[PDB]
Amino acid sequence: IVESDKPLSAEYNPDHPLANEEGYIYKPNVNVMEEMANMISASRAYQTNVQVADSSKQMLLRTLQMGQ
Amino acid sequence: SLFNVFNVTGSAMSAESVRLNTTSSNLANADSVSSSAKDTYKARHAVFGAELSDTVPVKVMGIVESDKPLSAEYNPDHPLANEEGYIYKPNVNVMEEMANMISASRAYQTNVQVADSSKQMLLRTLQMGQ
Amino acid sequence: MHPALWVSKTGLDAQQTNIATISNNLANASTVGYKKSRAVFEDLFYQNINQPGGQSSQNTELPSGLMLGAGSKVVATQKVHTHGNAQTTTNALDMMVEGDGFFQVTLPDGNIGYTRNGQFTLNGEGTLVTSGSGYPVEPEIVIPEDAISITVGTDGEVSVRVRGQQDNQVVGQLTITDFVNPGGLEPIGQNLYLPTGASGDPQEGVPGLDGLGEIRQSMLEASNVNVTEELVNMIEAQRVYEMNSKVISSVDKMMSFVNQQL
Amino acid sequence: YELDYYSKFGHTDNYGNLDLRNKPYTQLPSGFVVKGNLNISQTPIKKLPKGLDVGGSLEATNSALKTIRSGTKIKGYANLLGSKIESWPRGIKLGGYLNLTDTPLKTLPAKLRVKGDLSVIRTPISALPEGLVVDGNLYIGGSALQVFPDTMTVKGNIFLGGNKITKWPSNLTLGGAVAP
Amino acid sequence: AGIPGALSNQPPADASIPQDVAQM
Amino acid sequence: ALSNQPPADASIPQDVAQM
Amino acid sequence: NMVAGIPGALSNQPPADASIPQDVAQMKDGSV
Amino acid sequence: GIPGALSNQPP
Repeated sequence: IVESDKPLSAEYNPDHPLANEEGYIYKPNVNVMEEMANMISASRAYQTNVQVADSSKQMLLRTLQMGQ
Repeated sequence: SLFNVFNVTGSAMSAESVRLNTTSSNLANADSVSSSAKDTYKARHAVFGAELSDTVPVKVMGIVESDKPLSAEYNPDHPLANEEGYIYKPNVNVMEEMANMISASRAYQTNVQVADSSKQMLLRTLQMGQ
Repeated sequence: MHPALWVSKTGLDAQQTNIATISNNLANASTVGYKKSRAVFEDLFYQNINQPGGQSSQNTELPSGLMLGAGSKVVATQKVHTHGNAQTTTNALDMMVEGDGFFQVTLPDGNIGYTRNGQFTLNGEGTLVTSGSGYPVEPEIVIPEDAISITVGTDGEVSVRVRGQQDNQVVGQLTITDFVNPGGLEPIGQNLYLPTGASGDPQEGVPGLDGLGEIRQSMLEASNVNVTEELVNMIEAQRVYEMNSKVISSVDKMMSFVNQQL
Repeated sequence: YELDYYSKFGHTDNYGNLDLRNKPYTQLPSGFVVKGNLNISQTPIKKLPKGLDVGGSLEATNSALKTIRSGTKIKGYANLLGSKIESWPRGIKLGGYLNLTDTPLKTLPAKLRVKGDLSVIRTPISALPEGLVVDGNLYIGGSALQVFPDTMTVKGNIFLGGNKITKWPSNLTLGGAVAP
Repeated sequence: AGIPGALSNQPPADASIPQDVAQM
Repeated sequence: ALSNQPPADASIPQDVAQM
Repeated sequence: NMVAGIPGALSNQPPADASIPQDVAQMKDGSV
Repeated sequence: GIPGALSNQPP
């Protein structure tokens, strides 16, 4: 697993006790739009390999019926 | 595994619920001069934290109070007025609670999609072998 | 939170402090010797997003050099020490300073407080004290009980009239303190100020020499707040407040469309 | 700088509790009286004023507090978690527990009485004072203590927490149980 | 540990150290 | 987590001194 | 034992708000 | 038996 190189999202909030000298709290560099796309890409690609693996078993089962 | 997603997403569902309840208590105590426990309520915040301990669940590590000074108002005739005559009210900021209300709801609903997405992958993984 | 939500929230928080600053100025529209405060806005930190680090220059106009700010904040409630008008009153103990200079009063905790308000009076012992909390005025000016009139000169030379004796006896002399930076004074309420590091060491002297102001008897200094400026400031601050609310609503609706359509 | 009377007013609640969290105050005036609880957490305060009076509880968690002078009256509890206190003065009138967890505390007053619980968790203290009396639960987990004095009194439970005790008190009456 | 100023949900007693919070 | 005894209820007093 | 009470708005209140009848609040502990 | 329950029959 590799951490993203995007700079942290800075927010001005001189009220959070975990802030800094300039009243900034740095937040994770997580982009919702890219997480939604990864969710779509991961789920579809995962289920595509299910079909290939399931169809691969059928070819093996048909091979056992050779000559019968 | 895909079941770890349920634990990770489920933790966020509870996490965003804690922040929603904290915001609800902030909105309901923005004008409460008095309080049981001999403490003028101060705005509370739920500070999330990644419990690394691949899969990184989110945990609430404790509720933290606001650092802003209490809003002092000159009410000399009030029974809670000090010698100078000022009564103190919580430092609840309405705008941040409304922003927290929106963010907590938006983050809560997008965790439901991930749990739903992982559910379909497990069902298809079970259809293999049938 | 999407960053656009918090950037807009900074504008809402900044304008909220502006309204509170304006509201205090209009509240003290009749306070004698009051100085209006204005809120100063400045932009926040600007961050390079499409770069792993802060690479100097290197195609700022291109998508690699895109920079997004973090919003705005109120940096200081600056005190505007413009000289106010004159209030001619018939009271013999209220006095006014014409120009730069501050009255010095003795605070209960030991240090001396500096005020521009001149509504003074006497206490039971005859010492010249303020007409509010009753703090003594430096230097101590005790009025004899045989005095039938009080005269405060153009340089704080206080004289009394004694029946059976011609010529007025001198009972003391007032002093006014000046500061290099009047805006650095710390307000503590009660029309009082305290000297800070940003103000400077007090500069005492006779009121009328060394560039100091002159003491005017039976006068007061009206507040220098401009009610029209505050109303114009309220109009702009309200509109900016509503505009940033629309952006927050716009971001939320866009985020609602994402997890609902997908 | 230092806290003034006017600055004090801006950090007090309705019932009289002083909140100085993250505030840049270095020293408090002598003979200081607080109506309710006192909070000096995360403060650069290194010394508490003589004649200090607290009508509630003292909160100094994760602060720079180092020295408390004798004669201080505290009605509630004392919470000095994560501070820089190295020794506890004699004669402190404490109406509650004393939490000294994760502090550089080394010495304790002889025959100290704690009306509540006592914590020396993860402290470099080498030995407990003789005649110690604790009315609550005693937590010594993770500390350097390994020998108890000849006589001590604990009215609650005793938690070793991991440290090994070899010399137990000769005269000890326990109202609870001992946990490792 | 983590946050330094977390609260305690137990009612005030002033005699028992709250163990609800991560008191380390 | 789980436990072998029911959790206690929640106290919402108007005065904590009387509990 | 049997545990019971009024659900919803009335019970999700501080006890000071005496919306819940006194005997019904007793049932919320245990019964047999 | 809930003490003091309403009934469902004309008073």
